[PDB]
Amino acid sequence: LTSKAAYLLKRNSLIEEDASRKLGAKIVLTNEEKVLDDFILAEKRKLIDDSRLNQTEYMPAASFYRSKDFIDTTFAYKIIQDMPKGGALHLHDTASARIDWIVSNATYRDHVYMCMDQDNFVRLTVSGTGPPANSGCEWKLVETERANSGDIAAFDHWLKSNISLLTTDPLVTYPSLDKVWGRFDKHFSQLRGIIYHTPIRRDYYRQILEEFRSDNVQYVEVRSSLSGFFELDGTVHDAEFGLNLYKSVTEEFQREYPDFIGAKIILSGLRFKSQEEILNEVKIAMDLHKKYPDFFLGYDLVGQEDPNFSLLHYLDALLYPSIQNPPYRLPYFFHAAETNWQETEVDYNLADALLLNTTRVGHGFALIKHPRFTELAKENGVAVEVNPISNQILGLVRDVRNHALVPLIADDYPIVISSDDPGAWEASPLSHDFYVALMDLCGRDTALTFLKQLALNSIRYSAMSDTEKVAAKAKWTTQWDKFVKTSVEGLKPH
Amino acid sequence: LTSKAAYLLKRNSLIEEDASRKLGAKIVLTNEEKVLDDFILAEKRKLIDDSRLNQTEYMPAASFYRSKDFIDTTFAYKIIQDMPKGGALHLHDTASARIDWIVSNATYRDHVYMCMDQDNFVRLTVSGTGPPANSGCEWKLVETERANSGDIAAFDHWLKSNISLLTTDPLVTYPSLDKVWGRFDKHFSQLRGIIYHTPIRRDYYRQILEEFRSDNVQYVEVRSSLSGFFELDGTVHDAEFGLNLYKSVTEEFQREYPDFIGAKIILSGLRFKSQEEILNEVKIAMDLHKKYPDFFLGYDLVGQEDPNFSLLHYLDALLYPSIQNPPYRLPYFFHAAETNWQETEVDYNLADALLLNTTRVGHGFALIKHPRFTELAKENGVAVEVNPISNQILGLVRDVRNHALVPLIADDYPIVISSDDPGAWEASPLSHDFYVALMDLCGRDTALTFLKQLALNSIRYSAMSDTEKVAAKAKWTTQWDKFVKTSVEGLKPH
Ligand SMILES: *[C@@H]1O[C@H](CO)[C@@H](O[C@@H]2O[C@H](CO)[C@@H](O[C@@H]3O[C@H](CO[C@H]4O[C@H](CO)[C@@H](O)[C@H](O)[C@@H]4O)[C@@H](O)[C@H](O)[C@@H]3O)[C@H](O)[C@H]2NC(C)=O)[C@H](O)[C@H]1NC(C)=O
Ligand SMILES: *[C@@H]1O[C@H](CO)[C@@H](O[C@@H]2O[C@H](CO)[C@@H](O[C@@H]3O[C@H](CO[C@H]4O[C@H](CO)[C@@H](O)[C@H](O)[C@@H]4O)[C@@H](O)[C@H](O)[C@@H]3O)[C@H](O)[C@H]2NC(C)=O)[C@H](O)[C@H]1NC(C)=O
Ligand SMILES: O=P(O)(O)OC[C@H]1O[C@@H](n2cnc3c2N=CNC[C@H]3O)C[C@@H]1O
Ligand SMILES: O=P(O)(O)OC[C@H]1O[C@@H](n2cnc3c2N=CNC[C@H]3O)C[C@@H]1O
Ligand SMILES: *[C@@H]1O[C@H](CO)[C@@H](O)[C@H](O)[C@H]1NC(C)=O
Ligand SMILES: *[C@@H]1O[C@H](CO)[C@@H](O)[C@H](O)[C@H]1NC(C)=O
Ligand SMILES: *[C@@H]1O[C@H](CO)[C@@H](O)[C@H](O)[C@H]1NC(C)=O
Ligand SMILES: *[C@@H]1O[C@H](CO)[C@@H](O)[C@H](O)[C@H]1NC(C)=O
Ligand SMILES: *[C@@H]1O[C@H](CO)[C@@H](O)[C@H](O)[C@H]1NC(C)=O
Ligand SMILES: *[C@@H]1O[C@H](CO)[C@@H](O)[C@H](O)[C@H]1NC(C)=O
Ligand SMILES: [Zn+2]
Ligand SMILES: [Zn+2]
Repeated sequence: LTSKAAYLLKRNSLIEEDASRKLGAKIVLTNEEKVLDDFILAEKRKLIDDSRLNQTEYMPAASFYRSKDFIDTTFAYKIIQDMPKGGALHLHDTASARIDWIVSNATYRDHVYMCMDQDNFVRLTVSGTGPPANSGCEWKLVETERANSGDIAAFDHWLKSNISLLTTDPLVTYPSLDKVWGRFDKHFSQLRGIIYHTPIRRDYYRQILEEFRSDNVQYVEVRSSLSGFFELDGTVHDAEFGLNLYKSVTEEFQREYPDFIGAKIILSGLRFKSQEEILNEVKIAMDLHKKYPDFFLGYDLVGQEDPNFSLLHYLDALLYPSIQNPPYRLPYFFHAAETNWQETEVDYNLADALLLNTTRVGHGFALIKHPRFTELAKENGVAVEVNPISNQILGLVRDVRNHALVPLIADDYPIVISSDDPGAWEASPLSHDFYVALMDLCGRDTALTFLKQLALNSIRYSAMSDTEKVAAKAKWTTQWDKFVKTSVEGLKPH
Repeated sequence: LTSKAAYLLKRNSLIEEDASRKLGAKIVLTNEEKVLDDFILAEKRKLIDDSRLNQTEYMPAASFYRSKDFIDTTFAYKIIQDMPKGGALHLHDTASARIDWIVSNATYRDHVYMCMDQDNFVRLTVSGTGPPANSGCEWKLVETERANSGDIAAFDHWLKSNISLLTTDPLVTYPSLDKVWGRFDKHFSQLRGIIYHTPIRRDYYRQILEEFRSDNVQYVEVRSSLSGFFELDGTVHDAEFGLNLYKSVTEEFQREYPDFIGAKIILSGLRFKSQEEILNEVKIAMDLHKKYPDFFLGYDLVGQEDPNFSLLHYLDALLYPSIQNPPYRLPYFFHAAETNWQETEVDYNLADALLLNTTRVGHGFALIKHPRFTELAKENGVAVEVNPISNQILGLVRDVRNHALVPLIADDYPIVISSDDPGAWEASPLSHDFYVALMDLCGRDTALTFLKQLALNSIRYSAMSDTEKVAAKAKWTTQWDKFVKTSVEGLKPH
């Protein structure tokens, strides 16, 4: 043995020790799985080596506006499309389906009005008793404008363009945190008036289920405000009504597609409402969790985190369930530390989130900056929902390889991958975020064990009961074996 | 007590446990030091809270081209200028002094020629025996063109402008890794011909000591190729000549300024040379370390890391000292993992860097992505040299708050702060990098304990002997006490 050879053995041991601690390093692959892993690794290495050695841009790490088409022209992305990714655990209902369906289906119904608002954005609303009661905008019947356009396709494309966040590059058109959050909030107010109409809302939820199933996702946990669904006559429904609407649509979908696992609902409130309102919503969530223990999961506070209220500001509301006699455990799913800041109100939300026994943490972008918080969350088994494309578009990081959670992936932290609002910025339900995770959030030697671990984590860290987890894993295993067999036989020689 | 009061006690305990683990958390401040700490924290909190709550840009995290003037108009920057920061441990000699001195002093000497190359960049060289022998460029004598300008200040300002990296915003003008590294290499090649002329090189090194002393830095460790210094007659000197030139200038400076601590030299070679040449340089470094054991520190490899050779490619050279009989310990100061890549050749340099017993690691941007490497290096006491402004300008991260080493700082990792090439992009010797470290690399509750720990680390992790470290800390303690007492008397009422 040479002194050089002893050095090489020590280097091999050290590199093996470091690489054995990443997410999915304990996954064992079959020979067919290894066929798929080599297929994926080959294209990933081609891209990395071309970018590094030829000193050219690494497209998977660029802005989603610029890389989306490139991603759609790769073989690995088709592989990821076909892969059963398990469950999407972090979704917002009003942005989880295509704008395309809102344009081609919803704005063709009667009593749908459009207008151009003070900021030169299109607003859509439904009014059954004549034009909308807000005359500050000049409301037109959508059918009349579509007819007078002379080109229905051009009209529909302009409508989709005036609603989407991906019509231009957000990193160029809205190049600050404030500007992109302005565009994002404007999107939600553009669709508020039409997407809360009960028939449209029900059909939209069905569209969510269909699109996620067709993208080979079998389970979704959705955040929803759940109340305010309205009728043509002005009747406005409560949170229990929305919950049951979703529940029956879900049960119908399940009977129609036995391969599907299901869907569950988390109630969401807004980070800028009064404490009285948030306490009301917490009591409502208590009643909903009591009465629908198997469909309703818990409560969350959403909206932009930097300029709005902290969790500590709502402590009296969030502590209300626990001060009962006997105490009530209302599960929480807090968004926390979606921020670049350090030792401020926003990232110290993490402290509150762990002390309130949160089931999962959304984003957790500043978690890596808090060693004790990271240890405590790992000890408690608190998984982090990661939405890479979301974090890029909403101004947390430019290069996805700079994502704050990459080190935590490399040290086997419990995480899941999701798309926050895929419909708002035209991403596939889960395939685009999985491709970005594969290309940016792990290294040159990691392809399939990582993705398979993500799929497994989305079941293990779901809010399902243990019986439900066992059944869900069985359904997902059936699909995964089907996918492996089909992809290998389409790729390997006979 | 109350469920709310018990919650608040547990929250306080958890938050202070998290915060007690950061760099400098064990620093005890005197009352005067606390005056300065409150002064700095007040401005820092004003900026952070203004940016967060008024939803405006956080200037300290913007591109250095845009924030430098803003920094120069802050009170905290004056405090940081006056603070004795200890030692600058990571510098490159040809970019450690102002371009202004090259323009106003070096290009006023005889036999200095200028030309415009094919990419419209000015090249400066010295030729004593007639115009330069390269006919690919059309060389003009600098004195005549300066005379024909008619506005000497305008000519000299254009000359500095054609050389600096901060004349335009690098993040805009060279918006990729390849583009900015092309500009950086071009900068060094612009000055190659004039800065290796022996009289100019000696005076330039003297200027380095003067500028770093005036920025209240008492100790510098400089990386240098040390060879190739030439005379007007064509004579080219070896590495020992450069070493002794530097040594005599340093000793003269020390005699003239007893408050100064001193300077030491690390030999640097380029990451794209043959294994044979790098082995020669290792032999030269071995001889220099044997013969000048207190002025010469060791060896390093420099140049852009992504497209050039790995440390493993040079293993035979780098292992040569240890296979001697008896084995020779040649200290190493490797640049390592200055990269966004993961599980590639570039970041696995860290493994080799650690197995070669490196004293410190330059940049180490990918270290956090390797949990075992981070543990091993922390155990071995291997400090990481952090150069925030350099890492922003050379394309590793855009928002300084996303810098990969912020978490390691938050967990008390041994690190030092330096400026890589402060002269190339018009930064102060060390104050600007300290300001950025204060404003971006630590949280809202950290000002002075962090800076004081950085200063102490630059002595603890210097390559000085133990006796030298004791003397250096005494000298620095004198300066620090003077600085504190003077600043407090200038800020507090009588
Ligand atoms: C988050 O989760 C926490 C951990 O589950 C929750 O704290 C738990 O809250 C329950 C219900 O309020 C408490 O259970 C009660 O405990 C006491 C007896 O406990 C101790 O009593 C003495 C004092 O040390 C000691 O002699 C005993 O051996 C016990 O150690 C009784 O009053 C009740 O019968 C009841 O069982 C738990 O004590 C408490 N656990 C912890 C670890 O604090 C917390 O409420 C959750 N927070 C939120 C916001 O949901
Ligand atoms: C980086 O630093 C490392 C630690 O300082 C260096 O490794 C050291 O290398 C030296 C020189 O080759 C070794 O010293 C020799 O050691 C052996 C005896 O060592 C062991 O022998 C048996 C084997 O297990 C065991 O029973 C003994 O107890 C000893 O532990 C003898 O041949 C000589 O007397 C001589 O002292 C060190 O042992 C070795 N240290 C370690 C921890 O491995 C390394 O070479 C440096 N690398 C570079 C590139 O500079
Ligand atoms: O109309 P709704 O109340 O059903 O939803 C609309 C509201 O959702 C919020 N939201 C949706 N995706 C997210 C949200 N907030 C915080 N972090 C990022 C992301 O996770 C904001 C919007 O105003
Ligand atoms: O040898 P010279 O002094 O004539 O040229 C100086 C040479 O140093 C290298 N360098 C200078 N600053 C750095 C360098 N390398 C890599 N990381 C970033 C930074 O730390 C490249 C240059 O060509
Ligand atoms: C770099 O580009 C050339 C084409 O000019 C190609 O042959 C080569 O494979 C590329 N390098 C890598 C590592 O892909
Ligand atoms: C929209 O979809 C529903 C089913 O959800 C369908 O019945 C209806 O015909 C569609 N509407 C339009 C206008 O295409
Ligand atoms: C929306 O449409 C108006 C009118 O056509 C146009 O001027 C404007 O730029 C569009 N806005 C967006 C955000 O696409
Ligand atoms: C926001 O700006 C106003 C000036 O319009 C200033 O008075 C206020 O203090 C700022 N907010 C913060 C938190 O500094
Ligand atoms: C250098 O000067 C020329 C004109 O004198 C100008 O066109 C060129 O852009 C300048 N280059 C830089 C890098 O400043
Ligand atoms: C340049 O500076 C050196 C000392 O650093 C000094 O001796 C010399 O006179 C200066 N040269 C010019 C041309 O000003
Ligand atoms: Zn979300
Ligand atoms: Zn350097």
